[PDB]
This record gives sequence, structure tokens and C-alpha cells, in this order.
Amino acid sequence: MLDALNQGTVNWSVDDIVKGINSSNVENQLQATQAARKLLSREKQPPIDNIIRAGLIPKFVSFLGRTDCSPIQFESAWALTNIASGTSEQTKAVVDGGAIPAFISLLASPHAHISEQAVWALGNIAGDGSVFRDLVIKYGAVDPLLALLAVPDMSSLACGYLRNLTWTLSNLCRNKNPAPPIDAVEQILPTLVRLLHHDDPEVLADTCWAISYLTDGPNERIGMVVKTGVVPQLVKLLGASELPIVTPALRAIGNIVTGTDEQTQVVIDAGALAVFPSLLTNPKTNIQKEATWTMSNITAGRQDQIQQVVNHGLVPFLVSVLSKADFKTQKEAVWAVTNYTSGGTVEQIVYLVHCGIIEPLMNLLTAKDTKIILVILDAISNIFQAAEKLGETEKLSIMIEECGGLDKIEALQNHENESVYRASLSLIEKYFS
Repeated sequence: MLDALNQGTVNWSVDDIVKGINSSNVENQLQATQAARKLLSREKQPPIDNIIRAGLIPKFVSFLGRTDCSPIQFESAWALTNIASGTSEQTKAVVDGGAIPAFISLLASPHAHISEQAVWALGNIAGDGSVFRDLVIKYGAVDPLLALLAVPDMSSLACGYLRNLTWTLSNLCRNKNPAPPIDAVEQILPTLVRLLHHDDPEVLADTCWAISYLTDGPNERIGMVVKTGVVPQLVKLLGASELPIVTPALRAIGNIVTGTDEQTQVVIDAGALAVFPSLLTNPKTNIQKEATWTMSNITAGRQDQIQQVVNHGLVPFLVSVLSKADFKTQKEAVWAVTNYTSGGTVEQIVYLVHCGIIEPLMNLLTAKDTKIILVILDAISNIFQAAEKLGETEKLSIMIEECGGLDKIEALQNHENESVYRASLSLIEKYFS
């Protein structure tokens, strides 16, 4: 019944656990609790419902408060968490048994490894959905969670512990319907901001993820993030060599430029455009895709913003990706071109055409995707409008003819797709007759 660690074992019955856990002997209570966490920590087929049916949750929860015996606090935190990591109903049973406030009080243990358990517990529950997340917040988890990081140097804290607390904060930032209560976000941001200057790769990755969640919302949310001055540091991390940093850094920058024109300018002012050559030629196609998407949202902005895209020499990269990247990225490149031609100046559209946008664009008119064809034709239209202003519609017509583009446009003349038939007929009637 005891192993060579003097702990309870997986060989204890529920009968045994119930007896031990109800004893006045503290060592017996601890062994019963160890036997329970060992049973419940089996990855596969843990007998969670048997422990719940033995009415044991309220007892495990009161053990969380047993300062006289930190190992009992640890072992019961562990068991409860394992229970909570099960079905939604199993989690709901842990919560209904009062575990959240008890975990929150446990953050005050002067034992790092105990307060660490509480952080871990609350992270698990918070991430079990928006509803639990809000319960964790409503019960007051935020203040004590942050107080653990209110120290002079974060580096006084062990890497493991910091990783664990950062992970838990990012779950308080995660999910929608509904999104995190705004005042909790206000409270948390300044700490995330300090975390982005820490130099542990996993801490940085977790914090970038949290920021990406906060920036996935209405502009009010984007603004809050932007107003902290993190954007520059986010841009620095875009440059990081670690893909697990670059990926959420990129998502966050991508989200921010879906915001207002001023919000996008903060991104440009921080020097993001300079990182785009390495992103747009990054072997990971997901990065190319996210990067091109971001670029599509910058070329949807103002003319002096489009001008910075040009000034950083990014247009040939865009041509390159429109030509010879995987299709999902090519779709973002179509958007980037359509946006750029929708808002750019005449001179900017002349430059885009001199970079050789036309052939790659025309080639995509064989795509079997109606949305994409209609957008490409929209882009074609915008380029023609600029040629009108120079009285050069005809020289563009000729550029389109020679790279096989008039053929691809003629090929859309099929009534089976009435939408595509009309778009393409009009274009043919106006500039190819």
C-alpha cells in the first residue's frame, strides 16, 4: 500500500482512499491523496467518475487550504486538475466544488512549487473555455497572478515558473463569444509588455500568442494594444530566428494592420516593412501566407502607406509570390494587388506594372475559383482606369495581348458562369474592340 517513496499507490481502492482521506492522521490523509492523484493522472482511462462519485471533490478542495502540509496542497491540486482535464462535466464538478477561489488563495504560498501548481491549475481551467476563463477572472485571479510578476527583475524567477505563469496569462487573453472582459485586458497588458523584453524563447512565444489574441477583435482592442508602445518590440521579434516566436508575432502585426490607418502607421513607423523580404521568402509557406495577407492589408491603406511598401522594394517580392507560390498565398497576393490598384496613385500603378504584375495576374485567370477571378478582373479594371488618366489604355491592351492575357480573358466568355461572363464581356467591349 506504500511504495518506496512512502506514497500511496495506484493499488488503493476508492474504499481505501475514502478511509485514509477521512482520517485524523495527516500522513494518512496525504497518502490517500497521493493514491488518488496517481489513479487520476493516468493519461488513459483514469477513473475520474469513480472519484467524483465517492463525493471526494469538496475534500480535495479543502486540502488546498492546508498550509500545515504543503505536500497535501500539491497532491490535491494535482488530483483536482487531472479531474478538470476531463469532460466538460468533470470540469464543471471541480468548479462547482469551489476549486477556483481555493486555487486563487493558493497563489499566496511562499513555496514557489506550490504557487506554481495554482498558476498551472488556473491556466488549465481558464483555457477550458470562455465561460471558465471568465469565472477564473470574476473570482479575482488577475491581481494575484500579476503580483507574482511585480518584482524588480523577472530574471529572479526560474524559467519554468515564468513559462508557466505566462502560459496562464495567455489563456486569460484567449477565446471569444465572449472576448475577455476589457478591464482585465487593461490590467494584464502592461505585464505582457514587460514579458516581451524577457529573453526566454518560450516566454516570448507565449506572450506573442497572448498579444495576437488581444489583437483579434474590434479596433478598440487593437488600440489598447497599440497604445502601450509594444509594436516596436513586436517588430523586433518578427526578426527572431525561432519560428515559434515569429509565427505569433506575425499574426499580431497582421491583426493590427486590419485596424485603422493610424494603427497601421504605428506598424510601419516601427520598421516592420524591412522584415518583409525574409518573411515573403521564408521556406515555411504559412509565414509566406500570413506575411502576404498582412501586406494585402497595408496596401488597402493610404497612399503614403502604399508608398512605403514601394520604398522598401517589396513590390518585386509581391510579383514573385503572385507568380510562383502555393495557391493560398497567391490568393492573398491577388488581394494585395487588387487593394494596391484600388487606392494607389497613378504613378504607383505604373510602377506596379513595370515590376511585371500583368503576366502573373493574367495567368491566374485559369483558376477555377469564381471569387478570385472576379477580384483579378477588378484589379485589371483599376489598372485600366489609371491608363485612362494617361491616355494609355491601348498600350496596356497590347501588354495584355502579348503575354496571352487576352486569350485568358476570351476563355472566360462562357454563359455557364453568368457572373464571370458579364465581367469579362464588359472588359472586352471597353478595351478589346
